[PDB]
Amino acid sequence: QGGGKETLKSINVAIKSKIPCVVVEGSGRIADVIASLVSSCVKESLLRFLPRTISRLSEEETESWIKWIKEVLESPHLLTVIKIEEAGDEIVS
Amino acid sequence: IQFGKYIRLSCDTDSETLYDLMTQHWHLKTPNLVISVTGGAKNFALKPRMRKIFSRLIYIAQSKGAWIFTGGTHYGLMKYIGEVVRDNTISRSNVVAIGIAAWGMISNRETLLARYIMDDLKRDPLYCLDNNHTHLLLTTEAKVRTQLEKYISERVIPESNYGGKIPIVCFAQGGGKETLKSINVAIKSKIPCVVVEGSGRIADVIASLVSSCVKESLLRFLPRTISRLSEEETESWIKWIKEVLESPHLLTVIKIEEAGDEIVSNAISFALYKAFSTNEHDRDNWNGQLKLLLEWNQLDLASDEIFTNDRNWESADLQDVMFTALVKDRPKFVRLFLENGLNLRKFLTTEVLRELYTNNFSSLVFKNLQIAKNSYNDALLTFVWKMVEDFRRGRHPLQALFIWSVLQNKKELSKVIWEQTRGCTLAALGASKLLKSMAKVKNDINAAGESEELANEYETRAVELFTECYSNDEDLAEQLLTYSCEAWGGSNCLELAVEARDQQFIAQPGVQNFLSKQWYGEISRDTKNWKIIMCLFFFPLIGCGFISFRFLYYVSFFTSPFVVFSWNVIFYIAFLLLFAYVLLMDFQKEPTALEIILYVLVFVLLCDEVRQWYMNGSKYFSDLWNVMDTLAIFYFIAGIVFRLHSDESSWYSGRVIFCLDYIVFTLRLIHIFTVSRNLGPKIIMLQRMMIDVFFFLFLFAVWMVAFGVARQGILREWIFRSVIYEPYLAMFFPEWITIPLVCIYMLSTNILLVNLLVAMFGYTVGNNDQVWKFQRFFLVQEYCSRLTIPFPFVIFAYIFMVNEILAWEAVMKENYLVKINTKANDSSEEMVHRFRQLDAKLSDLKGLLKEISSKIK
Amino acid sequence: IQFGKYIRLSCDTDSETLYDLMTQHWHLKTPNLVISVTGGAKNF
Ligand SMILES: CC(C)CCC[C@@H](C)[C@H]1CC[C@H]2[C@@H]3CC=C4C[C@@H](OC(=O)CCC(=O)O)CC[C@]4(C)[C@H]3CC[C@]12C
Ligand SMILES: FC(F)(F)c1ccccc1-c1cc(C(F)(F)F)c2[nH]c(C3=NOC4(CCCCC4)C3)nc2c1
Ligand SMILES: CCCCCCCCCCC
Ligand SMILES: CCCCCCCCCCC
Ligand code: NA
Ligand code: NA
Repeated sequence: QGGGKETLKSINVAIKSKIPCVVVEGSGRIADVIASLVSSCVKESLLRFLPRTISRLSEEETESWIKWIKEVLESPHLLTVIKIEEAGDEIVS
Repeated sequence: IQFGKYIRLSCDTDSETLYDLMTQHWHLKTPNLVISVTGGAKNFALKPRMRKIFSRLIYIAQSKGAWIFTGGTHYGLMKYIGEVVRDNTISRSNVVAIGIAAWGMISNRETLLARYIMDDLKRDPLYCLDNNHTHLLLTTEAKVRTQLEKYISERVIPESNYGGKIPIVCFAQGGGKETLKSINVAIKSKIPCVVVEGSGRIADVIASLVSSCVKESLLRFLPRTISRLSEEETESWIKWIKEVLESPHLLTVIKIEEAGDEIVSNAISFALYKAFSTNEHDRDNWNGQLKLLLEWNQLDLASDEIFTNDRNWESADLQDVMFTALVKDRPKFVRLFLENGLNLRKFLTTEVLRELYTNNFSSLVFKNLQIAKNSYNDALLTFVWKMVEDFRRGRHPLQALFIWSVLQNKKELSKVIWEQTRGCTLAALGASKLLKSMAKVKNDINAAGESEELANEYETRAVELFTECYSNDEDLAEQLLTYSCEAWGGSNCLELAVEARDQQFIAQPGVQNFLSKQWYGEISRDTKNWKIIMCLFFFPLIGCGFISFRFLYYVSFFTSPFVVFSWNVIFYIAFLLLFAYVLLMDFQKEPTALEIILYVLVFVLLCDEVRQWYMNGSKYFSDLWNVMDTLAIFYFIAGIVFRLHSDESSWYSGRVIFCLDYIVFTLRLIHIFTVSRNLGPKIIMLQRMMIDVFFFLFLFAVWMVAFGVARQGILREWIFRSVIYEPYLAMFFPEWITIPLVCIYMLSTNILLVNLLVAMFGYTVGNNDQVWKFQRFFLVQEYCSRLTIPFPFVIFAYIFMVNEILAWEAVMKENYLVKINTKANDSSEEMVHRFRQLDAKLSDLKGLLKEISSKIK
Repeated sequence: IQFGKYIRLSCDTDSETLYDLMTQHWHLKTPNLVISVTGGAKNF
């Protein structure tokens, strides 16, 4: 859950090195740009949830971020979302 | 002016000292300034919805201290706006309603307390001035107004809560060219924001747009307007609406779907937020947007747009933002600042607390403390009134803030700080004890009526938290009961629930099981009753495998309060059989050695009870049967000194005093039997019926005295020995007087009979499992406090006298706080979030139907 | 450590006996293993 380059990098090394599964949530910056995707329309949703992040890191680093989200949607089975609609228990289990 | 101030003006007035007229020779400045635009419309559909929107607006204007610029005429809205202003000054929740009129359109004129005539509002097109506006400045009017609002929007204040900028908002509803012109001069000259509504003509043509499709909607809401004004003026109207949609951020709509409160304060604060945000000289400023969204109650806008992890605060700068979140009573924002990080113990320094009890403690509540401390005093109130006076004359800091919120009846602010306290089932009872002391103060029924319910909310919070605590570990929750609190008030949760008469905390099965653990002592329950009694008469049955104590077994048996009480009843009967054997067979002339035994057996009955003249407070003397025990022992000792007198008239009278003392020693045994059997739901029926028969026997004795005066006055210091005694011994000429004498007895009976029947039935009138279980807990607690050692060996103890649970209770609070909110899903069962969750899904269908007509045309 | 265990390590550590450190001289093995990722965000 939540944003930052470091949590978006660690989902990649989770899915792509070997293949253990990943659970994401419905609140955060990087957590919701991968929850919205379940192109540059990646970057369209990316400045929806974290617009004040793109103003600092480079465009040669903005290209890697759209690249990074491309290697988590290659394996859509290793992604489970905890949508905000589940307003109860059972939801983590 | 007298139907109020007046100033004549032409349109080209001056250079900004008109505002300095309003603030130097006149009233105070402004943290807000609403303007209203409706024109001189004599017709106004004053719906009850429109009544709420423009009564909340005047309520907001006094909640912030605003001016209201309106046309100062007596028509419709601007007449109603004046009436809510005089309603607000009458209700006294001041507000300034400055009227802006033409001076060429008014009806009458008086130039110099001027008199104005509100004669009648006929067919003459001249306008009548309004009577309820506090100030009046006199379409001639729409430049001197618009230049003033274009002055004060730029007037930089040194206070500067909204970038300085004296917050302007334009409140617009209804139709006409004049209200559509004034929105333009609002948005385009300088840029103060505009709020529109969902009812009106011009109000809805701008509410529909959030081309000639402008004119399509324009004849939807005002078709009979276009038939009069020119097409060279219809072109300007579509032009005019084009300069309000160039700035779509300075427009907030009050949609008809918002069928509740918050809606005027939501719209003004959202319009003031965009004019702060879209200025962009403030988008880097997270702090000015916070205090703006905290002065108003916009919790959701502060959570979504200030705490995002895109802005980077780091929660140590949030100190003065938290102090104003406390003193303005913003309970949702003190919760938001702790959720996003704030060490509340670090923030609460001792000079912050004395800043809170001096400046921010209300003088009315502090007045009711003196009526509470001096009139209904307790051990907690003497602590708290001292604790208030220590701060006002200038360590558990989280409970100093919690007492501050609880004293002022801040209902939702105190429940935010209660979840931060360490001993929180004790702070809930300590609040319930404190608030029930303030609810005793009859200086104000409304203040005492809400401290009474806040006490019942904190008693229920202590019930549900301890039921959570007892269900997880019994042995840990019972340590939490007797926690000596490090001077919360110097009390347990168990003491503080029984001073407060907190019957719901005491009737709960965790507390009632703790007392049954206390009364059985180290002897377990589930053994049997007769299994313990047969170990009293048989000493070696304790060491046998016969009870279940969960030598050291013998001292744990004979110090349990069940055994000590059963011994003190068995020994009391053996005292009464010895007192009957001495009084009949013995008692010759000298104090026989068996009677010397009785002289020390009442002395150990005496020293046990002057021991109960400690823990005393003169509570013991209002028990109505415990005063019989001293007067049974004092009557015994008076019967001793009449034995040692050697006179046969005094020795025999010494026996008579002993024989009459045998009954009150047996009446005490009968009283012990009647309370221990009726321990159970009849202990409320008992001891209320027992004081009811003491009143009836008092009224029977008053009648028996008056029957003696009628008896002795009919017949022939002697009177006291004959007017009192002989009427009882009598229950052991006719002139015509029987015409009232049976009517004496028909009136003597029916006032003693009714008092007897009131005694049988008066327990019924005036929860009865909680009313019982408090009293069953009350009575058993004093005996467990009454020196649990066998009676003849009480003197051998009397003359011989001469925070990991708080961490455990904290984790039980978090499990309890989740169980509140996960049970508030029946509140979320409604269609509040469920309504447009799927209208969002068809707006996605609208969002993909964007794609269809993009290329068919 | 006292404010708990501590081990100093550089990044190129060893061949999998770090896990065998955790299970032979140390606690029990795992029927599950959750990992959490939020970074050093001081704001949450
Ligand atoms: C012929 C004489 C000398 C021997 C008869 C023995 C009784 C006079 C004694 C032994 C058993 C005693 C009883 C043992 C158990 C009962 C019920 C017991 O019930 C409770 O504990 C109250 C419940 C509560 O406190 O919650 C209170 C004491 C009492 C009345 C005692 C009253 C006097 C008793 C009957
Ligand atoms: F029994 C009882 F009420 F059902 C009872 C039931 C359960 C727990 C305690 C009691 C109880 C209550 C009181 C009282 F509430 F009244 F204080 C008692 N008082 C005595 C006395 N023993 O010696 C004295 C008698 C002879 C003269 C000197 C004093 C007093 N025993 C009590 C037991
Ligand atoms: C409520 C149980 C009462 C049992 C009384 C037993 C009396 C035992 C007397 C032994 C001499
Ligand atoms: C003077 C006698 C009047 C009639 C007395 C009857 C009263 C009965 C009371 C029974 C409780
Ligand atoms: Na009578
Ligand atoms: Na009678």
